[PDB]
Amino acid sequence: TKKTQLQLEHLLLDLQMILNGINNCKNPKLTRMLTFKFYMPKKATELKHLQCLEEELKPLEEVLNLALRPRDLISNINVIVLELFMCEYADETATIVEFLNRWITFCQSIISTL
Ligand SMILES: *SCCON[C@@H](C(=O)O)c1c[nH]c2ccccc12
Repeated sequence: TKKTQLQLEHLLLDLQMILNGINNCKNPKLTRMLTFKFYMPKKATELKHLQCLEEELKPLEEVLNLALRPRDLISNINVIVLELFMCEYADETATIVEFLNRWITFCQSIISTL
């Protein structure tokens, strides 16, 4: 359980650092990046639901590469998810910002239980 918490936390910082680098951009730039839509998960309250994130990693990276990072934090996160059930996506897509916040919440919400 100890190692889990530490992986989740590392996943947490990874996502927050991406969001931090994002929310620090110039507006016009952030504006374009905010045009790209990400698929959100229907449910997401158990570790098993990290499957939705893993599938959205290549896209995330793809949107990011157009713009931290070189390309290590995405791989940091992937490794975590691959180390930490049909994945169903929600109707309406979202912004890279809302995509991070949604998983940051998820991480914090799992850390709250253990
Ligand atoms: S967080 C905003 C920084 O992103 N980079 C933009 C830029 O270099 O001006 C930029 C340009 N094209 C894209 C495409 C997708 C995301 C950001 C982009």
